[PDB]
Amino acid sequence: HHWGYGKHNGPEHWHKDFPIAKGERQSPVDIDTHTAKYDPSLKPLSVSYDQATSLRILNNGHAFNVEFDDSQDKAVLKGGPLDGTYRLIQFHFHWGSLDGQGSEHTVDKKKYAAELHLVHWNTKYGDVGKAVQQPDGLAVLGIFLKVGSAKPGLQKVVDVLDSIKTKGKSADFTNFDPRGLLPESLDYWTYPGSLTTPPLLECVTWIVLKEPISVSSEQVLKFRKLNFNGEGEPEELMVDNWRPAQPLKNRQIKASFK
Ligand SMILES: NS(=O)(=O)c1ccc(C(=O)NCc2cc(F)ccc2F)cc1
Ligand SMILES: [Hg+2]
Ligand SMILES: [Zn+2]
Repeated sequence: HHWGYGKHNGPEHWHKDFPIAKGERQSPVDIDTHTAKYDPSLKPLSVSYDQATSLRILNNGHAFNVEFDDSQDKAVLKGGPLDGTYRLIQFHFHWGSLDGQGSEHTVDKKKYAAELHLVHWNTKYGDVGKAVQQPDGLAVLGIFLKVGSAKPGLQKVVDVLDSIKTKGKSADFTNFDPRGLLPESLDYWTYPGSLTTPPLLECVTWIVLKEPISVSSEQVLKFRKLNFNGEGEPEELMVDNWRPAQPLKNRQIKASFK
């Protein structure tokens, strides 16, 4: 039926309805530190989030998205391996049922407890809908989450979850500052890929930060109390909403640091 992360409609089944699943530039992939090419020409990243306007938070089955007003250049991504301005539209997480799993990308086969995806679209295309038809339409800033000390900036997201427990719920989520979710350093790995959920369109330039952010056990625990199901249906806990790594094929992972 509609895809999911279940035994019967999971990642291994995705190819039946989305043929692109066995494509050439699918994501996520495993980051092998000893094979990534140090590309000195890669420019530094430019993250401008001071005029960011968060609007809503919703549980769409699969995961929960915090949406941003992208009608103007309020929160943008420039620099690095990118050419042109990219507007932040939404961010979401992928997590597991246990701390030792949850991330989509792995570093040398190592899984993190979760992974934050900050989704941006290429402004030259006009709207996100057009962006997804171009090979360089999207830019997703990936940030790993490891369990340790609590991340203050993540607390606002954690407290509102009780109100979007099931599929289809949403709640006003204004004045959220995404800068509170960035680590100290902006060192990154970059490679050409795709969305990690159906439609699995190969329209993404991936930028994975080297430094992970740390969150408390109680913070990620509250993520795990969300539901895949809508109100009134049997309860199915929202966990392990991650796609396993894919073959790199004819692709090069470039590092911005030595
Ligand atoms: N985990 S990830 O960063 O790769 C990712 C980011 C965004 C989306 C998304 O916006 N879905 C909607 C959507 C995307 C399309 F490409 C076409 C239609 C559509 F509704 C999906 C996956
Ligand atoms: Hg595309
Ligand atoms: Zn994602």
